[PDB]
Amino acid sequence: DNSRYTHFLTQHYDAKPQGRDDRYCESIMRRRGLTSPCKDINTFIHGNKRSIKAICENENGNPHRENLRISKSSFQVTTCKLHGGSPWPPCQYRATAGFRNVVVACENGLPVHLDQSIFR
Repeated sequence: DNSRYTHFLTQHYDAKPQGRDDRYCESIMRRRGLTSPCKDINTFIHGNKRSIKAICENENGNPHRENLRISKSSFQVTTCKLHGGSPWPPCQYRATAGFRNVVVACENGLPVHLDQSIFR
């Protein structure tokens, strides 16, 4: 069963963004189905998939907290943060581009959860 890995990619992977601005967030959050209701915070990892999967092995990860894993490499990321009063669309997002390691949970060598706490 690789459905959670697939869902992880949908929610948290975007290989090649250009401008990672507010409009980038507002578009990709719609495109990936994260706007009913508006997700309060969501981060996308850029670059290749193989580096992300590698966090699940010694190659690019260490154990972290309770059964999570933290990457050794740094990733280009973009965090989309909801603003405005309402939980419901249209969903306005503020983009914050960043470059650091990421925390995930892995199952059968595949990432299945991104820990959003490090981007808050």
